[PDB]
Amino acid sequence: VDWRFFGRTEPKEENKLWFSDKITDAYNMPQPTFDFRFPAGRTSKEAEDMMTDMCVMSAKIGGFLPGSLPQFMEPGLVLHLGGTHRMGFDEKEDNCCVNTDSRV
Amino acid sequence: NVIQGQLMSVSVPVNTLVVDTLSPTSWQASTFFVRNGSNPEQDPLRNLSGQA
Amino acid sequence: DIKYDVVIVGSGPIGCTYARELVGAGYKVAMFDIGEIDSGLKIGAHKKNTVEYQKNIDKFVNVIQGQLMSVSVPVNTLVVDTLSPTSWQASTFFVRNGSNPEQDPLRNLSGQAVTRVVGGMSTHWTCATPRFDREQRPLLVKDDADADDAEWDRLYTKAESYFQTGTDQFKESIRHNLVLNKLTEEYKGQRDFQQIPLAATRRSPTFVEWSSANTVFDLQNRPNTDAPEERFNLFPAVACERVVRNALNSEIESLHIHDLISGDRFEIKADVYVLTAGAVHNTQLLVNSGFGQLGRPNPANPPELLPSLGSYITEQSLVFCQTVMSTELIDSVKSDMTIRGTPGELTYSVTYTPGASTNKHPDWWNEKVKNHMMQHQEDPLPIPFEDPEPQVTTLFQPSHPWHTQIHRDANSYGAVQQSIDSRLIVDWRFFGRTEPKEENKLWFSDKITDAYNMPQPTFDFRFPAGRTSKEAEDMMTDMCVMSAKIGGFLPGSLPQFMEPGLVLHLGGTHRMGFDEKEDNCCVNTDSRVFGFKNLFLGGCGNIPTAYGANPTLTAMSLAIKSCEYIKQNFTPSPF
Amino acid sequence: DIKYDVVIVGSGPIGCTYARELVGAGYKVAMFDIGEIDSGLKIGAHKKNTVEYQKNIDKFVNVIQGQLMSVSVPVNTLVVDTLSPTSWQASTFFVRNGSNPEQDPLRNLSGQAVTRVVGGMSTHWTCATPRFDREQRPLLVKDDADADDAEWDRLYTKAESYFQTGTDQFKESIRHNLVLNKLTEEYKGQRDFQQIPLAATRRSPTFVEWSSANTVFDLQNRPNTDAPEERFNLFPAVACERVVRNALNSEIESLHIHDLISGDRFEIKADVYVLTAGAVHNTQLLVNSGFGQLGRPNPANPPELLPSLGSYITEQSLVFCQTVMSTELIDSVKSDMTIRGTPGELTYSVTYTPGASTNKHPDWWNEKVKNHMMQHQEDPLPIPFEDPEPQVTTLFQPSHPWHTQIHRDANSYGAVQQSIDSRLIVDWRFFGRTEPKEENKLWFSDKITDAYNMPQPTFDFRFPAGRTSKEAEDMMTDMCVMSAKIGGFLPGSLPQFMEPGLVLHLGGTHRMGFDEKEDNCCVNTDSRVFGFKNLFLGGCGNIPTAYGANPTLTAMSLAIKSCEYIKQNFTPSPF
Ligand SMILES: *Cc1cc2c(cc1C)nc1c(=O)[nH]c(=O)nc-1n2C[C@H](O)[C@H](O)[C@H](O)COP(=O)(O)OP(=O)(O)OC[C@H]1O[C@@H](n2cnc3c(N)ncnc32)[C@H](O)[C@@H]1O
Ligand SMILES: *Cc1cc2c(cc1C)nc1c(=O)[nH]c(=O)nc-1n2C[C@H](O)[C@H](O)[C@H](O)COP(=O)(O)OP(=O)(O)OC[C@H]1O[C@@H](n2cnc3c(N)ncnc32)[C@H](O)[C@@H]1O
Repeated sequence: VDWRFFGRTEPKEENKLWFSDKITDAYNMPQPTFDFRFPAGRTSKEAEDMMTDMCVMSAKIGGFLPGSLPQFMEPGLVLHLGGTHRMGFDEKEDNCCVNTDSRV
Repeated sequence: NVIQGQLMSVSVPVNTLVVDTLSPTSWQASTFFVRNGSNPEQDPLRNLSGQA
Repeated sequence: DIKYDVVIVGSGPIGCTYARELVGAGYKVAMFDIGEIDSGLKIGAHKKNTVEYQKNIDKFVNVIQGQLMSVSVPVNTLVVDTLSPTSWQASTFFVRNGSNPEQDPLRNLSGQAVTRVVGGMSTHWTCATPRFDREQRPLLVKDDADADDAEWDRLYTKAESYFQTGTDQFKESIRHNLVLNKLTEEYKGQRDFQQIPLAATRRSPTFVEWSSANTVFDLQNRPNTDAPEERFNLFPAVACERVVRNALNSEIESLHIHDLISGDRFEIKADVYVLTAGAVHNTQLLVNSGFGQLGRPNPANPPELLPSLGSYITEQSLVFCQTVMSTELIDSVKSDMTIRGTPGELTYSVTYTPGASTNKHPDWWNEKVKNHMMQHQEDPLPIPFEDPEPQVTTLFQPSHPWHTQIHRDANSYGAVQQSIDSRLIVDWRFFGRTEPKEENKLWFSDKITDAYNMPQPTFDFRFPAGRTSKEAEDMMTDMCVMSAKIGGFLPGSLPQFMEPGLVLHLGGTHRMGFDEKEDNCCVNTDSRVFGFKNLFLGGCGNIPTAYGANPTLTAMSLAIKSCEYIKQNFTPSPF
Repeated sequence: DIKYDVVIVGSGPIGCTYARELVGAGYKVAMFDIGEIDSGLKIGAHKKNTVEYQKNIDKFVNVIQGQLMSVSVPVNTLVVDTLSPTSWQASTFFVRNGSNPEQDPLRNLSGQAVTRVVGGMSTHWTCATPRFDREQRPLLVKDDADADDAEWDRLYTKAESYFQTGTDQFKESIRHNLVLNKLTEEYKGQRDFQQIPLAATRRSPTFVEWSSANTVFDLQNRPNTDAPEERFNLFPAVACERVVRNALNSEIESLHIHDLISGDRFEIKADVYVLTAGAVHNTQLLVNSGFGQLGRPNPANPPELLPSLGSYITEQSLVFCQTVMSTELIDSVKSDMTIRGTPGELTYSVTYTPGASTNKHPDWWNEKVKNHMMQHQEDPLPIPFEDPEPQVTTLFQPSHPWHTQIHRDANSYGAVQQSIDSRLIVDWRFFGRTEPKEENKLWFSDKITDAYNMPQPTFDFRFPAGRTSKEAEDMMTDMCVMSAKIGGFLPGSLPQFMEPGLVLHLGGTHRMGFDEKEDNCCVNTDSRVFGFKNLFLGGCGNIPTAYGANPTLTAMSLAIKSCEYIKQNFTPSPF
């Protein structure tokens, strides 16, 4: 049995996706670059509590499979990235790019 | 395998693994230069390396 | 000579317990070890007591691996199908490379190993010497817990003296504190945390004299200048092969030995015979001497002599991981500091106020941190470089019936784990207790022989399925829950059960009880083999209970008691 | 005392060469080692000379690894990005875990390591002691090859005596034969194959006394019963830190030592000072004493004193693989047998005709094979279980300028390689010669310090690009071609270059020649430091040529010559 637990990440202004003005990708488009760390208070506390919860819960069903021991996966392997062009009601107040009709 | 085959990494930092068992005749790097489509902008320690 | 008062087989810490007590009481003692002197001029000492190991501690893992020889290796069934067509290629999984064809690979203690050197495993051990609580502890007196308690307290106190056990050697460690203080805060006062009791004496802020067999007894031949009235001879590179029983099985009449240098075989006569060859090798020697039953067990023919020998074996479940210290704990180190500027720059400053009461830490700590931070501005951690390692435990209790060690063992890191600063890394080892079950056995082949031409050991073992297994998995969970309080797992050192028997805490192979039949056992509470006037067994093989704490101190305590019996019942020869 | 005739720094086989010669000639000798006594009661002996290692030989790889401490480890730049979010995580690749920030990871000898124990590396070495042919050999006499030849033959013969070198210890090995005899057939008579010259004496069909420092000199303090007129003291756990130069750089005036047990520092006076701390540590001691240049090299400021010190360093390229013996070679073992029936069945028979001339093998061989095949019908190979290992070489020659070893080292097999019967496995190690080049350097940090608070060693090394590199790759090909004659590669042990400096054959760090300036060198042919009356260096650091054979016998031979000079030029103190 496979166990995947997915945590929630606080949005923080410092966590960014930006694009090089000189390096280009395979389609000759500006190269994407990340500047990301999981936030340090709630997000991180929850992430480690979530690991513990997986350990506690999974033990109810059986022991770990050798070779598939509890671990955090490579950041972003989950492919659930959000907030890169985020929605809110007010561009300035809610620090956002699209409104609730997804209109820029 | 089908999944892995269509996940192309977003941002791969410059590689800094030391390969020091090359044969003496083989061309050997003097620096960790930009190779194999890596992104020199990328801090390897502030990445989403798994993003694809 | 060919005649001694006492002969002791094995120069481990248990054999040395016998030598200490009996040599000191005036007996003419010989000790034989199959292994050789190889710890320096202190015979049987800890091999980690060199300046070079303590300056390069992770290299010691290699010394340990080098003297752990697997007990029973099943026939290998890995398929190598990328040989060149010209290379000779097997048609079957035949017996190769010293493997044991008797061994079921699925009912093994594959991790079990033995150490054949003067001082035994005490030349490499971790030196943890906790006492067992009543729940884990063999009864020495029945129907009187107070008398039982009093006897164990006396014996344990003596054994702690012999081993130089202490709980203070790591008290000025930042990391030790950081860990202990965090954990004790988190358990509602219901789990006490203390320093691991360690058989060791600190000589300096960077050197620890770890104890060993040599601490217990120096293994020098006597008479000597320092002990001119004592009589002791150690004979290394001598395989002890068989004790000779009389017809009544009331006495041992000689010990057959094989000198491995000369090749010659002798017989040695003693008044008293003590076997302290280890939990495996005691059993092997006895079975090669007609005790129990040689060959694959067969219920349709139970042994007449010592029927419980090699049955009811216990080995502990062991779980392990490492962690990387949390950001919050690392920031806590430097909580009392005012920090201005950026490291490496002209304006950077780190200060604290001596003797202040808003401060979380005492001055010794804050000075160490301040000085490290100001003198090593290239270094991003507040922990001094030479900070001693953590040595933390919450001992076995009824509500959490496992032993815990939260510490640092000498470790071999993969290159990527050498990526993480060692100051951040903490090792977690939790040790479970195993119910004794008749079906769990150590037996010896009647046809296959080991490297010393002795009957090949074979295990038939599974962890019991109810309590033992339930607890083992609860213990894994407990490690996961507890470790998360200190930091996340270190990649490459994720939570796992270790190979069965890698823990090397095997017990019960020649177990103790009050009554041979009623308690399914081989030795009595004086460690005397039932029926025999003059044969005694020492070691963890004696321990008949399910225990999770490290067993050696307990084995030593039983040996002290056995030595008292010998002192009460055998007269030494005149000097 | 604080005054001796001779002081020797290092108790390796080279320091012991000095002790043997000088103690025997009546000098009052002190020897210091930073490491401690740890081979048993034979001080500085080979650690593989226990019964237990020779019955469990692959475990010895661990003893070796345990006493190889890396010289220079670059800052680690592996990315660990699977830490838990709570764990403290680096923002940079900072200096961790004793790494050397001076070190370019791409111009290193990462495999280089040192051994700090009494007897040095000779407590673990493989004991191969070939002579160098003229092509590899330093000149001791110029313009007279006959006189040069005669001097080397004398010195090598003496050194072979000291080490107990022999070429006969493996002659009754089936595997040794199988290999050697096949290869010699295949090279048109143009490459001779012989046994590797080994510093060892066989004591039985299953025990070999490997030589070491202890063989050369027993390291016991003198006077003693056996040498009542000799004067020798060994002081372990003493770091030698600096020799003190006079103003003229014509004499050494004292040696600063640091007792690592007590912590105390002393100065020792001698008439003669010999440094035999190894190729790395000789250099370190000299640089910490004002020889050469401390810090990162700078051509705009060449050292006045010993400008070639730490330049022109050589280390050998090493290629390795293992093979699995061919089916044809295995069938050849049993070529003289008539075999009828199937193993394990009533009718099965294996016979040969004693003394017959159609037979490929002699009777000793055919009896061994027949008896193995008939007594072990469960076993599918014709090779006896205890057959000694192969020990084959074709020595360096102009047409193939590399040393070769075709043998068995103690090996740690992956579980899948433990799949293959050890009788089938042969190790191949080919060692190339490296041109000395000024740009190839060993230097010492002016700010970073090692574990003994001595200037941190740093390498700036690449294998030269023309001859050295061409030969190294030709040598790889030669191993591939030659090994295929015996069998295919063992999966997991495919042909490869080993980590630079893992071979531990470093030379030229304090090199010998006739003229300091003309020959870019530090010591003369008496191993005397130019300019200094009373300072001598011993070891492989002296060897100034490109060599592929194992260097120690050559270093020993130079030390014998140096000892002759001391005997000719210094009077021992009266006893
Ligand atoms: C290996 C090890 C052990 C260890 C440990 C960590 C490691 C890696 N950490 C421990 C700890 O922290 N606390 C503790 O209580 N135990 C720990 N251990 C295990 C401990 O070392 C052993 O429990 C203890 O050493 C056992 O003592 P004992 O004296 O009973 O046995 P021994 O040390 O194995 O010595 C036995 C000797 O007998 C010899 N021998 C064996 N067979 C023969 C024969 N046939 N004839 C003659 N002599 C024989 C051995 O050579 C040996 O030296
Ligand atoms: C490790 C090894 C080496 C080896 C080999 C295989 C292995 C795994 N196989 C070899 C072989 O088959 N043939 C051969 O010729 N060489 C092989 N070797 C290498 C060989 O062991 C060495 O070349 C030889 O041991 C070098 O001898 P030397 O006497 O010059 O040096 P050493 O053994 O390294 O001993 C040096 C000693 O000096 C001490 N020391 C170091 N620093 C100090 C300071 N500052 N103060 C005081 N003493 C110091 C060391 O502790 C040491 O013991």
